[PDB]
Amino acid sequence: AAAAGPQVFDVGPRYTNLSYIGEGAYGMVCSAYDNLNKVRVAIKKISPFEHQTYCQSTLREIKILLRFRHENIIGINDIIRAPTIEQMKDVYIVQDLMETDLYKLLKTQHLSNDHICYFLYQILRGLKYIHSANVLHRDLKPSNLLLNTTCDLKICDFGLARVADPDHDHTGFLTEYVATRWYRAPEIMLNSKGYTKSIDIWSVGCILAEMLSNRPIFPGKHYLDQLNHILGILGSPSQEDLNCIINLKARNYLLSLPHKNKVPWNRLFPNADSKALDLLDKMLTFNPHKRIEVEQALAHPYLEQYYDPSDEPIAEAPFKFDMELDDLPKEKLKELIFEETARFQPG
Ligand SMILES: [Mg+2]
Repeated sequence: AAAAGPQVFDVGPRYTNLSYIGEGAYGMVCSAYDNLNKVRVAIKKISPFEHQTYCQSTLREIKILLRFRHENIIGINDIIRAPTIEQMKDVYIVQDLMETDLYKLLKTQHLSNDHICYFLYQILRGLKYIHSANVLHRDLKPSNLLLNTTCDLKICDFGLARVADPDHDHTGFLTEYVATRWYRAPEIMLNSKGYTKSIDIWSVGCILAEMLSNRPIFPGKHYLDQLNHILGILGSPSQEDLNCIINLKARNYLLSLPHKNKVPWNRLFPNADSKALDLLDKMLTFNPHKRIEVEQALAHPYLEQYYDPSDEPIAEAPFKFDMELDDLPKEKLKELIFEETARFQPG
């Protein structure tokens, strides 16, 4: 009994006065007035129950976001659903209302170096917590970074997040992958399933570049073009880095390419702070084993104004899934979603 651009947005009497914000992957996002806490909030309507992939993403995000507690990671304030599994068609996730996201901001606004530095700090601060829980976000990009009017930044969208599993990271050349193309590390196309923390650091490096110029640094038009873009800037990998790739097919593909020299960062970003470019270089390192880790990045001179490891908290314990969600049907995932959201029922 409350409508927005039809569909139904029925968020009990607690939340009223809706306004469209945008379209999520599984439904509408609206702002609403929270009559209890007397502030406006964001509410995401999720109708995932007709697809198993949607159910997986929904369950991951709920389980992770309820477990995590950090200033730079969006929290779940409330979840609204029907009182029984039979009656539950949609789920509504309530969060703090953020003003915008970095994707929307970068369309029209140039960032000062101070804004770049602070936003990077907050990304990495949140990421340290996520990594400390042994979790990989796996889809870091501007539209998954929420911003408010006072420049607070919160990472959102944990629908592709997994527990880190470096021992099972290896795969064949040109193995298909799910997360957003432009932000994919080179090894994803070569030999990696994206089960190590280094894949997130690559994504942050792409985000830093994009903050510096207001355009994606590696805008590949398709799967293999993405690697072409990356190599066009970094240049040909060294022999040492090629020897680290044991995958014959991936190694021979790289050996087949003409030599390319590195494009210097200060040619690409002539107005950028030199320390920012030095950190960028270390995040956008081809060899994932040599790539900077989150705690080192925080300690980099670029971020010296903000660095304080005692104020960069970690998770109280590693995160673990009870069961593997990929092997679970539509219906069992619905069941788990119901149980995970039970704490918010008057009940
Ligand atoms: Mg998103």
